[PDB]
Amino acid sequence: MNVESKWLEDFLVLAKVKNFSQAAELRNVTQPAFSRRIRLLEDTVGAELVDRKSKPIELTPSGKLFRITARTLVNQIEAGISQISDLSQLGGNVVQVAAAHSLATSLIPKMQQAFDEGDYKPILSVEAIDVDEATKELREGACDILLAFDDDILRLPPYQSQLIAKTELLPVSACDEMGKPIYDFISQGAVPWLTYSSTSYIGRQVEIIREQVALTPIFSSSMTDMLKILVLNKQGIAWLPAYSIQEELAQKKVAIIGEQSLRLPIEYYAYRYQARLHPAGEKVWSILCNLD
Amino acid sequence: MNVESKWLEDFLVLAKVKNFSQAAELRNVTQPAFSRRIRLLEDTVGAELVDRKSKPIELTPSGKLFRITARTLVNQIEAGISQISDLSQLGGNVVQVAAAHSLATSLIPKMQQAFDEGDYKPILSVEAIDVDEATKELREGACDILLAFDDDILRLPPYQSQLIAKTELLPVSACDEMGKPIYDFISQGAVPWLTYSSTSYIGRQVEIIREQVALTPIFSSSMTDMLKILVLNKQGIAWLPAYSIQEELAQKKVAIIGEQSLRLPIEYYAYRYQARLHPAGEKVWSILCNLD
Amino acid sequence: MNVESKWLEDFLVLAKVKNFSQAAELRNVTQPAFSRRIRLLEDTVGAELVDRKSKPIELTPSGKLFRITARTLVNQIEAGISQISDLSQLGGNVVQVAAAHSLATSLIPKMQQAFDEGDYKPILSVEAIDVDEATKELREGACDILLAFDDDILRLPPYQSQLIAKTELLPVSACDEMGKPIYDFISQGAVPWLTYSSTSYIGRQVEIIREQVALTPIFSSSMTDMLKILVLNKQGIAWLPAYSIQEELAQKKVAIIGEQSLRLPIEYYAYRYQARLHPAGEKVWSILCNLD
Amino acid sequence: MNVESKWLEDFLVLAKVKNFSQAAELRNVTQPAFSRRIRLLEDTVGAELVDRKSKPIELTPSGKLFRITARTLVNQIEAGISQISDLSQLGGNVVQVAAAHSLATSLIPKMQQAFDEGDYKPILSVEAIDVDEATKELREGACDILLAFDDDILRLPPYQSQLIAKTELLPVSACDEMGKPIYDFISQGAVPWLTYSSTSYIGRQVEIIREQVALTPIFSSSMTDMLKILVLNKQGIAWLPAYSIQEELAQKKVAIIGEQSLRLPIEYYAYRYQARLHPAGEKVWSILCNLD
Repeated sequence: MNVESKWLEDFLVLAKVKNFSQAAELRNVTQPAFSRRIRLLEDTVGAELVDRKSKPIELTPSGKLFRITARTLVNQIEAGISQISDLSQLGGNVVQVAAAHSLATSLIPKMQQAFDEGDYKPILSVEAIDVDEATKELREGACDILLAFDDDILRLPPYQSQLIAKTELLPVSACDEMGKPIYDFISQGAVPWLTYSSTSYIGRQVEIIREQVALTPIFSSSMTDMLKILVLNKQGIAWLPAYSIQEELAQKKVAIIGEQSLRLPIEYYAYRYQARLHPAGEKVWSILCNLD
Repeated sequence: MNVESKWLEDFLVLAKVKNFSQAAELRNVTQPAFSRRIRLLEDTVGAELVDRKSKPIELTPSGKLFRITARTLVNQIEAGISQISDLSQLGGNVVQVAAAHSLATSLIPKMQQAFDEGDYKPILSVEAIDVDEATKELREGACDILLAFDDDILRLPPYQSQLIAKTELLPVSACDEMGKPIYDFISQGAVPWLTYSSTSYIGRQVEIIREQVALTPIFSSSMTDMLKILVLNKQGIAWLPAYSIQEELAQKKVAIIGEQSLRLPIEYYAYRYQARLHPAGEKVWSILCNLD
Repeated sequence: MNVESKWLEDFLVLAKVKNFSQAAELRNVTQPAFSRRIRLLEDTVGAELVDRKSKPIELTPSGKLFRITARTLVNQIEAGISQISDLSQLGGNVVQVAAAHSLATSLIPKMQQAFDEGDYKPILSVEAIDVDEATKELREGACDILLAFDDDILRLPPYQSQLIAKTELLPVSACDEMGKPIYDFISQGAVPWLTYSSTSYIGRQVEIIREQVALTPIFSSSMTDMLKILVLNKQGIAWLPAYSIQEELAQKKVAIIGEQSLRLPIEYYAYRYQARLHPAGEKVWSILCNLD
Repeated sequence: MNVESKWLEDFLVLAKVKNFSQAAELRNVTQPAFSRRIRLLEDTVGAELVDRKSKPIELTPSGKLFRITARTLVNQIEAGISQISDLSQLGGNVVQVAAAHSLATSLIPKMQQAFDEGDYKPILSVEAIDVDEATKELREGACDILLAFDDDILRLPPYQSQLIAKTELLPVSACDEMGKPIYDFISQGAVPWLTYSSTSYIGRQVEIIREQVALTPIFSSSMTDMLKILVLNKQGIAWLPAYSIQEELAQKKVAIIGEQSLRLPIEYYAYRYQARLHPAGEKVWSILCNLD
């Protein structure tokens, strides 16, 4: 059998207005066309859904029960289409990537420039990682690949992992026009500190050397680019990933201000759960595994 | 837009068999016609659902989600039509009543013989209450009248309530052939107790006097019919509604034990949400409001 | 470490009333005891949760964040205890059985009388089957065993099934004092029919012989005891399970009113999902598999 | 009652190892002390949690559910304490701000230098908005102020809103070394388009003029930082907020394309729920209300 979706809207409008002419005007169709479409729906369902002898027009019991059916059907259509709107606009080659913000901004330009033309060319859809739900999001298929720091769960089965890179958090401070750091670690007093939350991977790395440094937290944020901006504004010092300050480190805007003992090793991976992605997803995974 | 469940079944069969020819054969249509229906669904939804560039035919990222969407839509359509088959058979005077099992078995035989004759006489369609969902069903129109116990939400607006009756739960036990209660509350020996769920309405009445008597819960069930049967089998005492043990009390099969304080007052109502029902529904409502 | 649950309520009351004396009076403890318990909570958490210099007393930021923690903790405690209230009252030998109403009322007396005394004596907790969610309820562990009619899904893996019995639905009618049926099938006119919904197993069985019988539906209900009551009240005829009318069939209250072709074969099973239940559950399962 | 998480950890370890001696050893307590703690938890909750009559020790029906309950409680306790560690370190003048990433990076450096001195100076703790949960966080007190875009729920009561600014999204593309925009809207050739999620606030602004220009979505991301980076890499055009491309426009790295109609007006606000915050919170609010 078959059911036409516009008939559901027709029946809902008719049940609400209780008038064939008004419901036809609301549905942008002529009155006989609306009547005939209502009768087509009634034949398709197999019962009279509208009492013909009632003025104003009322619904039969079967129509009362089919109101709920039509409402749930329209709502399900609208939801299953809204959830596919963004994926359909990007095409069948869309690859959903959740990522840490800095990892995204650092790696995705190279991945995008590494794409070859063709019918299976990957179209990236990148979203900020949900630090609390990224694992379940990877398990349920809401994203294909996850660019994230070292994680004892994501790196092990049932998930697949590829070590993308291993860099270091550098304690850095702004500089004057002579290239000399504004804040040091040679003083009896502490230094204005732009910290992460300990609830984050980078914060867990920073808290290892927390005892041997004099710090005074004046700003907290897990957004490492926020801390980088506040470092550039001479507000304080911060442990920043090496891949995110290369421009400012080459120039004399920022300087490392610690012993080699304060450089904190970090490493970031690409994680996946599905043993088999669509061809675009597998090409993205291969490009990640081969990012030089 | 206008979606046809034809296309939904087509897409489900295609995602199952991973082959346009096999799916077309299983749908009793020619391969070009099946391809046209699939492309029509794709153009309607605005999404490429299948990847034709691969063998076997896999799904797109949008296709994987829309498969779930379409399966849900098809199941809902089938369920709604199967529901409407039954409700149409009864007629236009059908009144859908969700009722507590005991209240149903006690009251509906009285309501049926109170029905006058004529083509406005109601045809009752009675089903057991979904307690977690009967309020929603009453608001949606899935049932016309609700025969239930005292409820703080259903008694108040936006629902109409009518106190049908105010009776009492009696702690009873079976009797021997001479009429003597086998179990009683004058002993240290813990009495075998047939209890309700302490989350149901009746359990929440026995909970107020439980710390007053000594009982060992040996059996639990929300079905007062079940507890009554087990009482008559000399398995233990139970608080049964007075309206369900009238003949057993009159025939000395069961006996009330304890003091007057152990009799627990309960009230039961008829609830509705629609301000104006069909004539048979209003007839059922008026009979409920004038019942004894 | 350790956290005391009463301290959470103490902190909530204190945050709401902003006064140590009022919060102590609300918590039924003296003022110094409440102050000391608040300080114990503050030491346990590791931060001052209350500003001491504010009048009225206000919370530190850490207290603002710990409000949510304490609220979620109290709510989780209350929910995980309410869900275990009925199971704890029955003891560690409770066996959760979902069942069809007639199957429950017919089988559970025998199962209850078949129990041997001992430390692993089963305590039954029986609830009416959720026709829409009984399968998932059996999968998630909300019930241990399911007494239900023939089901193509529950009878097959991953579920275990044991055919309890095979009986027949009999089309039955009330009788006069001579033992003769009031309604027959020998007439050109139809007979008042007390039907189930086709949405039920018994209704699906009845609809097989629907063509060869003249019927006029005057009442609908899936509760077979409701239809049985209405049969006893000379309202109509109904297909009733043989196990539920044995008393009325032995006496002359009810009579079968059809050819052998109208007797509809049905069979009911015990279903389970867990490969290993607690000892009481396994004893109940064995008694079911050995119910003669 | 009074529950201690000591007992919860005890019960979890016992349900894991299925042995009282091993669980007692893993808890650094003697076996009698561990047994006493387990029985104390059982008496508190009012439920037998373990079956001591079997080897190895299994769980009771109540114990299986209370294991999940206790694991949830322990995880919530640990999370709350770890949260409070960070928030205590900052001080009493910490202001928790959930902000859209672009708004954060644009506004917070301005707010930081606008802070006056004194022991009432705020310490900002800024985190990216959980759009599906920021309203709930603001109502619960998880954050003090919300730097977000125009929202129909947050702008109206029971929340306080202040229009911080009214700017516009500009369709921009990268330039060559001479300052000429590489991509433009005067051609049939579909322009590579770096789009937002059409469910985000900014995507819902580009959706109103999408059917006016011809674009091919080659990349998707809700992070306007990511889209800006990909624009500067000559990958395509994008609608970027004016406040995020000021220097790139001034340095002719990017260029605005299209007509005035393609500039899309957007507004961003600061939201709050509490009527009276701590002095640092009110200072942050007043700075937000007087910002330019």
